[PDB]
Amino acid sequence: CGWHLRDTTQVPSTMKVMILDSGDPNGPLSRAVRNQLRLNGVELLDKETTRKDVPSLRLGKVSIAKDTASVFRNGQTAEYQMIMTVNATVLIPGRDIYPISAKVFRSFFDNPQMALAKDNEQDMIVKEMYDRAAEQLIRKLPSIRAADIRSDE
Amino acid sequence: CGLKGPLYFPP
Amino acid sequence: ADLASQCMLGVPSYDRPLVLPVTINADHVDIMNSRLQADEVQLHQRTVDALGNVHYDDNQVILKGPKGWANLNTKDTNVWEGDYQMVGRQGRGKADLMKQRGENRYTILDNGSFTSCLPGSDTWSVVGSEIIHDREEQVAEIWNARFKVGPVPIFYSPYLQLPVGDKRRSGFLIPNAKYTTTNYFEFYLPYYWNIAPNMDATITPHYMHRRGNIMWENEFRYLSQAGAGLMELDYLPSDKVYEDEHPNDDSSRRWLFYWNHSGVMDQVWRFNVDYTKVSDPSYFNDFDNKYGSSTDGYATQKFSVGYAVQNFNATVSTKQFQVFSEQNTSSYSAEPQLDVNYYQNDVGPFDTRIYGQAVHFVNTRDDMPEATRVHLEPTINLPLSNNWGSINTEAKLLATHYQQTNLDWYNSRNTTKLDESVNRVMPQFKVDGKMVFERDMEMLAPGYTQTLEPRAQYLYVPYRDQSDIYNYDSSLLQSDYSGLFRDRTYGGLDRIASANQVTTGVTSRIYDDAAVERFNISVGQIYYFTESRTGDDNITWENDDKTGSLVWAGDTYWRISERWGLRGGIQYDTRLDNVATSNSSIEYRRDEDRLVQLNYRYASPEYIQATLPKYYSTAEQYKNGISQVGAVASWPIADRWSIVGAYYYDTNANKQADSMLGVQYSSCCYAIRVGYERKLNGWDNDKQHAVYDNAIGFNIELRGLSSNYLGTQEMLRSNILPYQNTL
Repeated sequence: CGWHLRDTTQVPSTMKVMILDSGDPNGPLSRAVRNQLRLNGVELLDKETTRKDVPSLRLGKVSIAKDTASVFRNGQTAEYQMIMTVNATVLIPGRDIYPISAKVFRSFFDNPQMALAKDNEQDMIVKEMYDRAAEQLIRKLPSIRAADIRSDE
Repeated sequence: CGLKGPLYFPP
Repeated sequence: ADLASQCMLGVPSYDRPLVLPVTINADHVDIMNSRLQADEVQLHQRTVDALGNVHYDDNQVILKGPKGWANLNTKDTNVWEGDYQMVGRQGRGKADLMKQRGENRYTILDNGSFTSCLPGSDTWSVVGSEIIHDREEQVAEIWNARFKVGPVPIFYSPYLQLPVGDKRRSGFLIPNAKYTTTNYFEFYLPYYWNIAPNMDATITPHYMHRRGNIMWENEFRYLSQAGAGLMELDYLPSDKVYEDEHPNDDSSRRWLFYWNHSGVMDQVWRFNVDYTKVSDPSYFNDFDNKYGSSTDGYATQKFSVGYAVQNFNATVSTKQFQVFSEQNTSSYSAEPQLDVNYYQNDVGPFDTRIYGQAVHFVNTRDDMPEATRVHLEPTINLPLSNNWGSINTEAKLLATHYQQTNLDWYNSRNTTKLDESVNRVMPQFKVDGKMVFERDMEMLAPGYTQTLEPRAQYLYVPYRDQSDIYNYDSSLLQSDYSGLFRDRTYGGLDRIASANQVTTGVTSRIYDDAAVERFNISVGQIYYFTESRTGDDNITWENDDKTGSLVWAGDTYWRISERWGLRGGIQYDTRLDNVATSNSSIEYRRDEDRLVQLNYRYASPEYIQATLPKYYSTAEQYKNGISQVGAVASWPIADRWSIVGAYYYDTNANKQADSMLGVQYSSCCYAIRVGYERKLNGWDNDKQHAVYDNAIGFNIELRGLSSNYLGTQEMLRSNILPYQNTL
């Protein structure tokens, strides 16, 4: 085999306590990032805390684009592709900042005679895309602890 | 001739 | 070497420290930021004359010519018969008398001329009886202005302004033109109105030769406490093309209204608008536009207002649609919809959430059902976790009430009949468990690691016959790999399918010695223990299969380097006997300027039959599904040409879907762009084949006057199948 159960946590032990900073703290990306961080056992602190020893995740620009990805033989849309891009950064206190990003792709068929149903399906898809963006940012945290140790060595 | 740009809050 | 560097080689730097003390040097001439040099100077007390090879330089201009004069107290100056060259900025020119006034602010030129072209490279120039460069307003003002390309004047006016910086200014923008099969020759002439720092407008007459009239295009943009937005009102008073195809009608006006807004205010109030409306179904097939497209079967009309805080949100919205096709005139709207969510974590070990909705459904047709629906959804969950795995358990109640109205017409046509009052209550139960195994790679490279991530989920939702509820908002969802783990088969609340199934799936990931994810692959399936039913199960399939492993999906991503990326996914459904849909793409991208992407999209004929309106399986334009190959590229030739292009091809038809080709030549002094597109733009019913529209578009720009500086990324998104970056 060589396979074994994962020995460490998904989040670095130096990031067990951290500050989640956002321009939209009540928004849908912020909620997905709050939810993943708590599910990984992270205890979050408020932005204006006295704890200047703990790292911060600073959420930045979110973009969502919806584009025609396929057409039928009359040139009408067959499929839309939705792309979400999230930019964020991690500050390790008294050390450098590490930029991170997530990118999520989803597609769906259009239907002009179920247009309201398709708009509800688009809201459904966008909610799921924030969970994938939140998972992707948390999977990038071990790389930041590696970049931190490499900047030290 | 004129010239366009990004919007910003006064001042 | 890069174009910004080529242009800077023709632009003076400043050779001295930025800054009073005064120095005079001579045989018995060099004088000192501001410096004067000459063969001869005469000084009086305060003024100087200067003569012979007079040269003056400064923090913003070089001046040269036969004779100089200045007043030393005011720094007022005259240079006759001279030429000038800006410092740290690209402009230069000649004048019969060049004057500095208002303590360096105003530079006046009698019989002047001006260009941003580098020395000897004299492509274009302004000439006037007078020119004034004003450094505080960032403007050149010209009287009896002639605009020359080479030695010949293209244009004249009694007065002109050029903006010569980056500060905004009202007036005409540089025009553009195109030739299209749809309108013949077309011309656009934007006027820009700078209303305030936080809002502006553009008024653009758009001439179309085929129609013999001007469309007026009006854009308004704003920034506010409530958010930022854009409104566009495009209006054509009459249309000689439309008035032949629709000859009996009262008036041939064409119009578009668009409004978009987004904003969050005081961190808690959320505002959104996404509104389009047009005079007729044909609008986006006739008129090329920034917002709609010929690819679109309806215009969307949405408003929402929401209050959101960390543990609660409430949103009121409307959702209306204008549908272009004549094939069905019915369309449902939400008027309004109210959504509410409440959250409470650590309720003992459990986390709690409540979702609530109230919606009123209205139709464009007088004879269609109308309803009010109210929905309430309490959820309780117990998350458990380890280093190496986790398990989540949820329970929900799916309580819904309908009041349905206007049923007499629909109940005359159908044997299954709608009910004026409907309650549906369903318990949902879910269990969702994950593990993570790790392995050291001996084989690929030192320090690499592989992860193996198995998931399994059980879902139970009981059967409720829903055939007495009309379907207002439930579309069948597409089962991608993440979609294997949804609790819903449909997109709304009017169909909830019974569930008795285990989803299983596995992901593997490869991590390098920097702990960056290089690759992943995902595979999974849904195994159904009982048939997933709604009681309105009128969907049509190739097989009578109901239970077992019916749905498969997979997904992969390889980040081959920081320049190369491979993505792809597949959906297979045993009820189609076939691959339902697939897509893949490979991309190389070195820069914004330098990329190539190949992409493929598949959706089977059986998938169209199972999931789209029933006439799509009969209409030759829809019937065959999708099998589309696409190539997109951008590359620079020398440092001055950008070539951009896209080709998209239907592999069943052996016919082109879209083709775009864009060439931009970029000098220091100007740029030119030519863009071609040929697109599918409708169907000919009388001959049973596709219609194509061609467009050739010409854009031209001045350079060196502003920070604006190879056109690649704008061209890549001009076409009906626009570029998305897949690295």
